[PDB]
Amino acid sequence: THSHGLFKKLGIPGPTPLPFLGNILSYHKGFCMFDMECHKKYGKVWGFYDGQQPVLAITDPDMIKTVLVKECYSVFTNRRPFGPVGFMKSAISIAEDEEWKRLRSLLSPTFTSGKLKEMVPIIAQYGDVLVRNLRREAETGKPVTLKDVFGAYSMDVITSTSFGVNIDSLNNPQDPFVENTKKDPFFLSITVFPFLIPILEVLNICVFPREVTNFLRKSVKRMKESRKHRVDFLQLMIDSQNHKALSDLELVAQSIIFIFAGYETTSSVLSFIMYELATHPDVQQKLQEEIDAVLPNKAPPTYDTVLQMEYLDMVVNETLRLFPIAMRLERVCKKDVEINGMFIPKGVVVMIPSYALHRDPKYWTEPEKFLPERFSKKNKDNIDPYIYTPFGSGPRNCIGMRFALMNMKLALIRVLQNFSFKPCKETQIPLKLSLGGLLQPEKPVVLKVESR
Amino acid sequence: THSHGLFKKLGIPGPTPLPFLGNILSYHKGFCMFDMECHKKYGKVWGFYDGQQPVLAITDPDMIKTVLVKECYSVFTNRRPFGPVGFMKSAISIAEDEEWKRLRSLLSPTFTSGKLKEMVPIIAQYGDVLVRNLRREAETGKPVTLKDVFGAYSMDVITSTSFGVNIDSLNNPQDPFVENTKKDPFFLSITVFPFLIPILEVLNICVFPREVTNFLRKSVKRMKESRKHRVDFLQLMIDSQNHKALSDLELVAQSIIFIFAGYETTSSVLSFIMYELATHPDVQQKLQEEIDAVLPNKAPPTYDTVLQMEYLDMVVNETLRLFPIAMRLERVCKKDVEINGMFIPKGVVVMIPSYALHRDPKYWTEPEKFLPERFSKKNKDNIDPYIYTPFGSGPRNCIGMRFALMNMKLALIRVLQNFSFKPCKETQIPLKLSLGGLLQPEKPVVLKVESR
Ligand code: HEM
Ligand code: HEM
Repeated sequence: THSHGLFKKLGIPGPTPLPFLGNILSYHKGFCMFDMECHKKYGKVWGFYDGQQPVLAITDPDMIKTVLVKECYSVFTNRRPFGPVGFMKSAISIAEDEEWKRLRSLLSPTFTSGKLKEMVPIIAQYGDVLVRNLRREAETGKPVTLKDVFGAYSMDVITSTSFGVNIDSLNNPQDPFVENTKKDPFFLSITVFPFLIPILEVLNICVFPREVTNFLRKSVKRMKESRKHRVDFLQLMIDSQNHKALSDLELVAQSIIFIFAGYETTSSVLSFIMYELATHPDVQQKLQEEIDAVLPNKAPPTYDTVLQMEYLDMVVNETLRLFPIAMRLERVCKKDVEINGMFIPKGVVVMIPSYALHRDPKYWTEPEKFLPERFSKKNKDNIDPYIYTPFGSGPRNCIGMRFALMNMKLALIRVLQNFSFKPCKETQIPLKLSLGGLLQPEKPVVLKVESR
Repeated sequence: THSHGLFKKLGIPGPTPLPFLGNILSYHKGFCMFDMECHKKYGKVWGFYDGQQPVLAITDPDMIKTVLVKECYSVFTNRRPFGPVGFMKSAISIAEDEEWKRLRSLLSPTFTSGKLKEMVPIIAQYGDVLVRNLRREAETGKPVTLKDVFGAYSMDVITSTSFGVNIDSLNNPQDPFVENTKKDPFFLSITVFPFLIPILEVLNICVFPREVTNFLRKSVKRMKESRKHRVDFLQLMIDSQNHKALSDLELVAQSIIFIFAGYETTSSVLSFIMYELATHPDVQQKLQEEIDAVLPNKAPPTYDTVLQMEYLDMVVNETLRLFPIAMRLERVCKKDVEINGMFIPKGVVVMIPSYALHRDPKYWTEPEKFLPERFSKKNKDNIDPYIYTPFGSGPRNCIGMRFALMNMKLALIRVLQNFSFKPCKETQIPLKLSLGGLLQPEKPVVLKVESR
């Protein structure tokens, strides 16, 4: 109990921490359940301890605005340091202070709307590939695992948009990439034993499978040498090094982040969306009518076409409210500060419980209900942008927010143009969330697929 | 050999490091001998590795000026982090960045000439006490250990000027203070195992004898409560908390630093000075003549009197050239920079080899000779202030430089007013330096003392 007396010294409520462990035993219900219990019990501000690390949760939109936007460069610049990282410390989502600001500025032009519209014809090709794989498992006439067909699509999209490697992941069990790209009782121990991280670093024990990273460092340098080109993420970073220019090892670190970003997140949300569309056939029918109205006759989706669909944007936003895959937003307090009326000491991790704020009765009518009409152009104005934060906010929000929304909507249009999705006897209704550290279904979502 | 390829990648020469160990095996001759060998062999700039930590040594006065003075606040602000520190991280000599700048500004008024002249009558009382203890061991008629009588004087001076505790350390074997204040195969292991420092911190293993610190935290709070006052270091810090105000635990951290500063450093240099005066009776006679001229008839020394003696200042400066007790000046490179023509990467410890620069034939005639006339008002102008740095330089130099010079000279005047010092059969001539990490004699200095 070295630092376990900080929150009661500041008059901040919270759960009573145990020695060494802190409040990590309260994670037996999960990250999200623990935050909703504390928010319902302690109010707008409370504190807890991840081992010996003090964490302060805030729910006031003005205070959230000050942390994420106002005092981002001055006070709340970085996220919590995590376990044996290794060379991936040069990744943008992990880098800190000026090292991050240099990487953020070197990668911001990559995600502009100009580069994004140039990627529409690429990620539309795999939308047709996704329809092909779905047409097979539909005539199979038995429940289909969504995270597999969506995971393949998300893997095909991210490898083509970042390396130009066009594969059929579901039908090619092992093109090298597919396998290497296809690749807790340890993070909990790291949280209770944070002093062991320097030991794992000097032992080169990288959490990343060290038996994979080298495969990309040579694959990238092969593509560097071998390079009618081109519109992939690698090229936009190759043309950038032509602040201070990037490094070749820094180049590989950002490539790995975009994959874990463009894979698990895209496929998970797409699975949550299709679960809600299957469990609400009225919403699925209305969405298919808007798709057929904007794209008559199964016309191919375009950049300007995707942005025109309002109900599609309403369906995506509502699923992200129920399932914000990040769960929490976190910032480290770099110095003794005093924001919006309260004093924040140095070293405290300021956390925004995004999952709990998205299901708070103070801001949402029937929080557990899936109601896309919350985000209609009539009701969207009564939604605080610092309560609904699926992509974060401020200078360090999701840099691939526009790419994620465009990639998911392009798949949703091509999928719903040809198929309807019904629950199966195997479908878990209602959907239970994973008890662990990730925001994923307890049971993988399986649904019945029928051709239109 | 993780980072052992940095200096050859930058084209910087230096000794070839061994895996894990680096160049620490070359310390078998000592810090100072290793620096003089590298300076004679590699030139003005070289690099080595303390384990895995890269260290770059510089000898150019313009480059030294840029590190210590010009880019102090921007680039070179802190010193190397060292081993399990504990609560003493709040000490000024250990604090970093704004935490140090707040402590440096809160302790700068303590060492002004106004506070220093107010301490002359206090540390002159123990000058008479030092004459008394010397008069006994002189009539003993046998060699006298200088570091004991000087250590007692230095201990009596620092406890009275920082807590008002007036004791006779040599004749009181244990007033609590004396003992508690009287209080490597481990620093070497920490250098090779720097990842174990977080382990020693969570185990509360403080290198400082944890069985002593608590004695001061309650002694200070006793003096806080019990307090015709007063001119001690504690009061100047008590009146300061009446930036952001100091803390009571921060108060104890600075108190421990001033003791280790005002004890071992004052007594060691005083012993080096009396060794040179004994081995050079001509210098000792000329110094006694200047003392008797400025202070006729064994008159008591005053503040204005000490500053008038030029040859005394020449004797002190020349001994500090031969024996700069700090040995090295060190600064951590906070960011990628490019000083005076060369690029310095982030994380590199920039080191100024003070001992090697003080004995360099490029700037000193007969470097091994003790010649006080180097600092006469005629020859003092040809001495580069960034080659002769016994107290460092810049915004983070020795904050107690004026106190150290005044305290040592006050003892030298009262000692030389009554006694002359001759070598004994036990006196080590010439004096060998300690083979370890400290700058102290190999054998404790013993001399024959005779009353005038
Ligand atoms: C449904 C999909 C996604 C969601 C909901 C999402 C959400 C988020 C959130 C909440 C953050 C943290 C924001 C903050 O802390 O304020 C974040 C960070 C980030 N995201 Fe995403 N993301 C998604 C997909 C992607 C994709 C596809 C990419 C890249 C291709 C990406 C790249 C990043 C990066 C690089 C960061 C860190 C930015 C930085 O540290 O400067 N994300 N994302
Ligand atoms: C012969 C006696 C002394 C010598 C030769 C000496 C020398 C030095 C040197 C070389 C430094 C490092 C400067 C740098 O890195 O640029 C230093 C730092 C320091 N010294 Fe001394 N010193 C002596 C006595 C004292 C005394 C008596 C005190 C206090 C009563 C003291 C307090 C300090 C402090 C606090 C620092 C660190 C300053 C900071 O980090 O801001 N020293 N000293």
